[PDB]
Amino acid sequence: FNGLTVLPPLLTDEMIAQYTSALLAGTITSGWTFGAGAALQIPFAMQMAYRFNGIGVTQNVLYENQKLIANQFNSAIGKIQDSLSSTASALGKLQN
Amino acid sequence: RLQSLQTYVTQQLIRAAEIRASANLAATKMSECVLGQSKRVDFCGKGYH
Amino acid sequence: RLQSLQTYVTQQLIRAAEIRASANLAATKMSECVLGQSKRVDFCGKGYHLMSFPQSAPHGVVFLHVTYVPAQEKNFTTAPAICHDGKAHFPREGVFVSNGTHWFVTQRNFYEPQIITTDNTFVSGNCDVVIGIVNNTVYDPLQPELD
Amino acid sequence: LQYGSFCTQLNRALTGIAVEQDKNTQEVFAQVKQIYKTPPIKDFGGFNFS
Amino acid sequence: VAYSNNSIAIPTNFTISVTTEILPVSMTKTSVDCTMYICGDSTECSNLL
Repeated sequence: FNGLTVLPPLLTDEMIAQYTSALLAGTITSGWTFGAGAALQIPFAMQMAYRFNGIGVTQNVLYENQKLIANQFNSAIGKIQDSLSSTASALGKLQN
Repeated sequence: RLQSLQTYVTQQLIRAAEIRASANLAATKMSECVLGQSKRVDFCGKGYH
Repeated sequence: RLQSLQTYVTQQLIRAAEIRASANLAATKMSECVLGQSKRVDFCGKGYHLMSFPQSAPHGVVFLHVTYVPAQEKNFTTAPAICHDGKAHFPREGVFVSNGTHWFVTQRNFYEPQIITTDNTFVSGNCDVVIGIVNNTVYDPLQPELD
Repeated sequence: LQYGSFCTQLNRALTGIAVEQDKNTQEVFAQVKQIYKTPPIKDFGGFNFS
Repeated sequence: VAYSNNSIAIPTNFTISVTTEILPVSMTKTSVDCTMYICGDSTECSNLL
């Protein structure tokens, strides 16, 4: 009010969520291919097998353990809700 | 008042350079961690990314 | 006049730090994109990086980045493995693909279909565990080389 | 007005910061030319993204 | 994206693309004789400075 103003950002939080949504959908439908060219579909377990090769693990180690690997991923995403809903100091870097 | 305002704008420029450095790192993690699989150790979390 | 000169020198110090960040990034692209081949996504242009050439500019550098971009995609049916003989087969390199009738193995980034053989594949375990596995022949070249 | 350029200089600086906030956000989030939709059948091999 | 549990897209050709990236490396080196800026060779101003 003392000659001081806040200008709005160009992108809305809705538009940031739409970009973020496109980045998720690209990665889960097409792996890294949308990062370099057109999005090429690949099955998701088939993409996780390429990720296991990328860390020197043989892709049969994914396919033979696929349900366990999916459960460990699903359980670890549950811990993100539990952590963020419980904590007060993770987002301290943004609140600062 | 001018001294106060020069001080504010100088803190803001120094603070904006920290946010630019942070956003450059974020944009690089968007390319290398979300749009790729990084082999760079501890760039995309702990363990093999 | 002294307040004016302090204002100038402070803005020059802050501006110099942006140039130093930009120059450190330019030096890093000279190392990782001109002197090597980077596997870092988007670090040396868009596409898969082949090489970069530097060109000198006034107070700057231009990198001409050469990339490979995949261009004319076709849909295929695909499987994680082939069931052959109770044995589950996986590709050593590449991926199993079907043209709608015949199964092949191809490299991942350029369609070059090959007959699925014990040279292209490795075996691990059996048909019980792999989700989405398909029944097919896997050729062995040693058998007809003897016969 | 006896102080000359100091206000125009301070406003140019704050305007430059404000334009950089949009650039920063654009370089982080505008990394795709296409808005990808996720398929209506979520058959991702047992991995759950909801 | 035309996603399913058994569909893959594979490129049958490529393009070789060349893109330009421009980076600032330096700025012009500007010195000031601060006494000559403030005082313009007035000894009277130089003694005050």
